[PDB]
Amino acid sequence: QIVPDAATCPACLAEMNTPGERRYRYPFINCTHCGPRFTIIRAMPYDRPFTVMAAFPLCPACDKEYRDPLDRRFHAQPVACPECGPYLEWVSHGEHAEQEAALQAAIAQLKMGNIVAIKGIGGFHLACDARNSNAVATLRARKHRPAKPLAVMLPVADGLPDAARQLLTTPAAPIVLVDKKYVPELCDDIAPGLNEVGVMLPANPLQHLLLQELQCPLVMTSGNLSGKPPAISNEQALEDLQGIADGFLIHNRDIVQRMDDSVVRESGEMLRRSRGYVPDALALPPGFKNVPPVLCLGADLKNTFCLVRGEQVVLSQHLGDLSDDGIQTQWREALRLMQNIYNFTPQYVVHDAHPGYVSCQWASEMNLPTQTVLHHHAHAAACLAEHQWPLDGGDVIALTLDGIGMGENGALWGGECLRVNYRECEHLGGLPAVALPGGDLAAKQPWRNLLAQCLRFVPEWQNYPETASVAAANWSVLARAIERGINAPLASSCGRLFDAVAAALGCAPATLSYEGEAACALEALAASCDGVTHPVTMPRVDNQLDLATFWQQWLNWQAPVNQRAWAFHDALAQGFAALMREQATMRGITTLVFSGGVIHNRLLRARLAHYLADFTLLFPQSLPAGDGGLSLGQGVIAAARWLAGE
Ligand SMILES: Nc1ncnc2c1ncn2[C@@H]1O[C@H](COP(=O)(O)O)[C@@H](O)[C@H]1O
Ligand SMILES: [Mg+2]
Ligand SMILES: [Zn+2]
Ligand SMILES: [Zn+2]
Ligand SMILES: [Zn+2]
Repeated sequence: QIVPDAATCPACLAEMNTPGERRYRYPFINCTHCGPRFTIIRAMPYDRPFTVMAAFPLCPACDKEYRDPLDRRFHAQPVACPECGPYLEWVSHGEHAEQEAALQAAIAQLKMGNIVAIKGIGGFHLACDARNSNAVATLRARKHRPAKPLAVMLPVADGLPDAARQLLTTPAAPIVLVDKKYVPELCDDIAPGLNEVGVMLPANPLQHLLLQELQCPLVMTSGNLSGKPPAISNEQALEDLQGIADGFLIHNRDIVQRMDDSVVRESGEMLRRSRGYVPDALALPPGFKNVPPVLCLGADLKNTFCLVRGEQVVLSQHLGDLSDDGIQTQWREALRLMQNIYNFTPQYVVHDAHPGYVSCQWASEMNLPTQTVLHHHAHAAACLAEHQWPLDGGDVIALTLDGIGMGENGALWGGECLRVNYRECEHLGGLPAVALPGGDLAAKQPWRNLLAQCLRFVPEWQNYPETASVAAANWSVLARAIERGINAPLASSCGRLFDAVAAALGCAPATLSYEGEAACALEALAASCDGVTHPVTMPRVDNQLDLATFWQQWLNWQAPVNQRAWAFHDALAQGFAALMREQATMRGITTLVFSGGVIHNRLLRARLAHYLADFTLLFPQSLPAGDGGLSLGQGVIAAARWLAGE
């Protein structure tokens, strides 16, 4: 079996740390229970000849160990030592070093407050002292990343909650999101405006060596140029990262698969499923058997593909935004190795119903019969599947909350109540559809959504303090284009509604630097409120939420900003709850499903569960609520359609 790449084991950590051992401070030590797996396989099977480690024939000393049955290194494919293995290299503006000398140069740079690019398991990282405000601001400036939170590597898990330390110390060694109150050493530029910080432990030997030496928290963010995939070769690192890093700690062991760090919450919730989980297969739900090989292309953002066959499914690693420059290459190498590993040959392809998608283009190039699944249908089905809902389980009411996904008849959805099973998706109601002014700009400039909401629902909106920056502009040009439907399509988007409220509270920059920035900011503000008595509501009118009443109560309910943000979450949860209750109860349905990237909001989840405690509630947990889980939803719907003989 090939298993995920795994965190350095305590045995290897002790060997690396003991003077006189052959692998004393060898940054490439591993054995049978730890080290890189998926990321070092060129083709099958898992044997030195077909890994990256065929380029390093074992010296006589390591040869003895490979043979020995009692040795912890019986058939450790990588193995090797400082005599025959890869070795570290350092490169920096007319400096070069190697081995221990290279390590020590990197350490000194990090101590000086500089930024170093470090070769990891599934790509490169950019690192600096997370306590040093100038270094972090310098890293942000050079990377053009003014706000998106930075991951941080801690030398030990001391002082973190039990749940976080448990998760951090697993062989997967994910980044775990933790209240930043627990980590006061970090500067404010790590996760500015947010309540959580993603922390991680050293999980390869080079990281261990570094942290033992530095004894402090280090930024440890992806070594990518913005709008580009992480570099996996030395050459690409050195080219992409030359204007960002002050030095490079690299090495001559190739990486053959891109494999980002995984991200989970301390709660257990999966956010990004990569290193340490891939390529583990998942069992399909009861009733799903003898399924033909289907390739599911997933979503254009936060992409994963899925391979469905027999009674199992295997997701790819996080591949990111499919319009990034060079991502198709990484996607295709992932699919090549994944097909090799599972001896998998697709007979069918499933992709999203949106004809504008990149993924949809790639499907047409395949020469297999193709089929289409509605975005939000796939979100709901991926949740049902994670909960092992049987093939013949019966209908649920689903709430699918995200930015924008294409719905029935070309509509733009993102705030929908649906009747769902594995074959059918009936649209029942949800948020009203409201223009996206300036098209793609509406996701980058929250105020555009406040304007759209105000022109639809808010009499005399120019008189409220919270619309002041919009009201003072020449907004009528844009209002005229909205009215005429010029690059102003309607979308029933939960994401855009959060953006309109964050624009009204001033809690995000006027123009965002990352997708969902304003929504995260608004959730972070709300989360600082313990709960408040307030009069804001979102009443049901027929099958839609009455936003005119929401806005009038919300704009006129003065309160500390954190209470205003909490009241929005509570009112939204209560309005969708009333909708889903009406719809489920009058259909004899007892189970509700929640999915879509907005369902990553923990406060909304808490409020929905509070209001809907009279139902069985299904929320995502081990796959992401967002687009990273979409390929699995497409897979089970394709499977169910086939199993029904359609
Ligand atoms: N904490 C949050 N609260 C509300 N909305 C969010 C949150 N995080 C992400 N979103 C929205 O959901 C979208 C991602 O959904 P998806 O495309 O399903 O992965 C983002 O672009 C945001 O518009
Ligand atoms: Mg602490
Ligand atoms: Zn080991
Ligand atoms: Zn050796
Ligand atoms: Zn989505």
